[PDB]
Amino acid sequence: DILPANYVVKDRWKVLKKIGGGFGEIYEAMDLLTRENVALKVESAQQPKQVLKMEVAVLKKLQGKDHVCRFIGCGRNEKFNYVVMQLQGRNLADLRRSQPRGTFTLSTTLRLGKQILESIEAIHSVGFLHRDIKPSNFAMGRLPSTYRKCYMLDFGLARQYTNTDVRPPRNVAGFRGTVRYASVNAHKNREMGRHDDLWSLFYMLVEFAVGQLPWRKIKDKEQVGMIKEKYEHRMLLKHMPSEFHLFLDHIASLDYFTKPDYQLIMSVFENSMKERGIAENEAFDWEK
Ligand SMILES: CC(C)(O)C#Cc1ccc2[nH]c3c(c2c1)-c1nc(N)ncc1CCC3
Ligand code: NA
Ligand code: NA
Ligand code: NA
Repeated sequence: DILPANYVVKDRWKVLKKIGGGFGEIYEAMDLLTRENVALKVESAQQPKQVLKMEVAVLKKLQGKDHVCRFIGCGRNEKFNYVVMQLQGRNLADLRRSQPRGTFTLSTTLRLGKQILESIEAIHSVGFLHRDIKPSNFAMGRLPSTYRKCYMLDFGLARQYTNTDVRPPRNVAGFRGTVRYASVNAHKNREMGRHDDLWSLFYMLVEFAVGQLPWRKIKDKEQVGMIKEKYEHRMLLKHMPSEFHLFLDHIASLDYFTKPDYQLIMSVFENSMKERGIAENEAFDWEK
């Protein structure tokens, strides 16, 4: 599936360059019909664990939500599976690292948190957990209408948590997401819930504002789990707005079964902005 420059998919999508890879590969391609560039994500037709089909189903389920890429097309063929979707821009991990001290201002952090919370509530509203919420899976828009909006990417680790509602949890479930942002529950092999996506958001926002997490330099997953289990998470909030204590206590109180109080978390962000005079139309840090 290493497609050369000027390769053309279904007589419509002309590959320009590889822009991601691993699971599968991601290409920037030109849509020969609509004449915009698009993101073209491919999965080898021989690779054993085939998840691109569920990624498409979640992406279709989310069409019409904010912070979701447009679905453009998909196809299954003898060599690879693919999905074509709206192309987005810079991801939040790269944007954070390009900041002079590797931190965002509280204005950018809080306003990003509002959008990421909206994204998470959206995928949960269609019956799925993301299970890999992290800053490289959010990308800012690249159009006049979208450049102040971030977009949720990569449903490859998603799991449906409804049956037809809340699905019976497995007694012990394997963890396969990203260690740095994973909740304690994910580390302890508990079946993941909506609250564990919100834990990842909590950790992301602390890292945005403080610039690091205490276990960042430990790559042993089991060690990181024990560190998080023992860590006094209120220490994470020493230089955060005090409303974040509300967010921490809420998600700490949740189990697999209980619907999060997304509105409570949104009000943490909204109240934090009001206390500080932060306005929704402020420049983001990367805007010059
Ligand atoms: C189908 C779905 C929703 O599950 C997915 C996914 C997806 C997984 C991995 C990815 N890596 C990159 C991207 C990406 C997307 C990416 N995607 C888009 N649309 N624009 C720009 C980029 C930036 C280049 C890096
Ligand atoms: Na043109
Ligand atoms: Na861009
Ligand atoms: Na965009």
